[PDB]
Amino acid sequence: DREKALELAVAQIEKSYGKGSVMRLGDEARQPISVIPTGSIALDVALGIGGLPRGRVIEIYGPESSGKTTVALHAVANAQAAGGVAAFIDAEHALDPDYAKKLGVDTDSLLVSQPDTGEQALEIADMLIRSGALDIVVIDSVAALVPRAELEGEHVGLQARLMSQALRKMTGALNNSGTTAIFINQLTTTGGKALKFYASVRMDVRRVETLKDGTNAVGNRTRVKVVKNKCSPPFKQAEFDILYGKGISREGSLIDMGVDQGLIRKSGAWFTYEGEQLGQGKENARNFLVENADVADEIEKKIKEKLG
Repeated sequence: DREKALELAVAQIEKSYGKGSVMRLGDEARQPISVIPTGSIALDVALGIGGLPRGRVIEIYGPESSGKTTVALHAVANAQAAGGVAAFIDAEHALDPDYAKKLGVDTDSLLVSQPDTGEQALEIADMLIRSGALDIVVIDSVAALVPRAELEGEHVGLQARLMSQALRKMTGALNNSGTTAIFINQLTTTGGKALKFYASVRMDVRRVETLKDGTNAVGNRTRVKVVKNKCSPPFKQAEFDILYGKGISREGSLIDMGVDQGLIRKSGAWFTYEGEQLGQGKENARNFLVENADVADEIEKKIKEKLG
């Protein structure tokens, strides 16, 4: 009786409001056709559907130099890598393309708009989404989008009304086109509370601690926290390594989820995969896996097989 009334109830909530309106936190996720891998299996896993969804607004947010921008450029890198077309609306004026190319972005064929207002930024994105040619669009950033009025001189609050209007319209078209939009935001105090509710995924990117290679300390350890997720149970979280100049370590992530899933064995500062030995201490095993793509792809597919 109690279950049937609950499963019935829950089923009607989905009928009238859609997919992830209600979920238990332990539930398995659905499994979409295609998603955009994040660049880290950990964050792919934490997201529950093995990557960022499509036809969705996505908010990545954190403080100055947290990594978010990198996380976003890997979404672009992967979207393109599968022959997708990308776009980048830029209000910050801080994109380093040399760094982008190192993560794997195809800057040469990356669409860039550097608009002159918030009105323009969004209307261009809106116009570009309806072409149905783009897979992903990034908008750096929500803070920098300053409304026409404010730029001309002519009471505040007009930015939040802008973000709200724009999203309502844009939210429709995204689900039709199968495009993904990423808004990068900083820390309606930073723009609009609207993004918070239109977003189907919201990631909280922070910097946990600085990595060090003994002397000459490279990279930072990042921690995304998936505070909202309509495509899968939320409040999951992932840590990974962003290395200066290289970005997210795909290999370093495979090791961590490796040992975690019991596929890899830490004997004693010694990393073992399935009889053979990978290296001595993470930075070796990582630098081994990067030299050997064959063993890297295998580990990835096995962890995925083992989950989704």
